[PDB]
Amino acid sequence: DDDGYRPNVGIVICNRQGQVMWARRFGQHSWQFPQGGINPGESAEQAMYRELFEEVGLSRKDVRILASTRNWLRYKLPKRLVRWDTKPVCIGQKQKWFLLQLVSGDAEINMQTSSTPEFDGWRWVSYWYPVRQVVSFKRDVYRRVMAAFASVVMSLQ
Ligand SMILES: Nc1nc2c(ncn2[C@@H]2O[C@H](COP(=O)(O)CP(=O)(O)OP(=O)(O)O)[C@@H](O)[C@H]2O)c(=O)[nH]1
Repeated sequence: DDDGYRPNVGIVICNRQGQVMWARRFGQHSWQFPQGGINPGESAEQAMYRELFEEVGLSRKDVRILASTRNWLRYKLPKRLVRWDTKPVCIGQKQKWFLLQLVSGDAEINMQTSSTPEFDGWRWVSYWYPVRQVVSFKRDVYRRVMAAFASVVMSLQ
């Protein structure tokens, strides 16, 4: 359903110590989970693996999919950030999320695989910290994502 919401996939990568991977936006001081659009003809899961390698340098063999979200979670952009006169105009995102366990070493994370790298650093953070730190208009989504994944993450410790 074309609703003004652009289809998107997000990635929560965890370890065995209750932590998730938190990535620093390239040349910036702001942080986020990896995320990116789902292309026409693509499944959310295929899009997830693609952006996992493009943004984090990890492949299918480096992770286990522990959980995912069946349904969209939507946020609307802030009115001022709405890019008017663009095609297609986008009033927010509708997102599926995947919870991945990192089963390779931390050294396999490589954020330089693309020619326009999305991030320039990363660090482990406790799994609920992103909920408090994500830009305001994403917070309801992140609350729902982490509440769905919290039990699984903790069952590894
Ligand atoms: N001041 C801040 N602005 C933010 C933050 N996160 C996102 N944004 C702003 O909102 C815009 C949309 O960010 P989104 O993450 O929803 C999708 P984005 O367009 O950034 O990804 P690309 O496909 O790589 O262009 C983005 O271009 C920034 O201007 C943040 O932590 N702080």
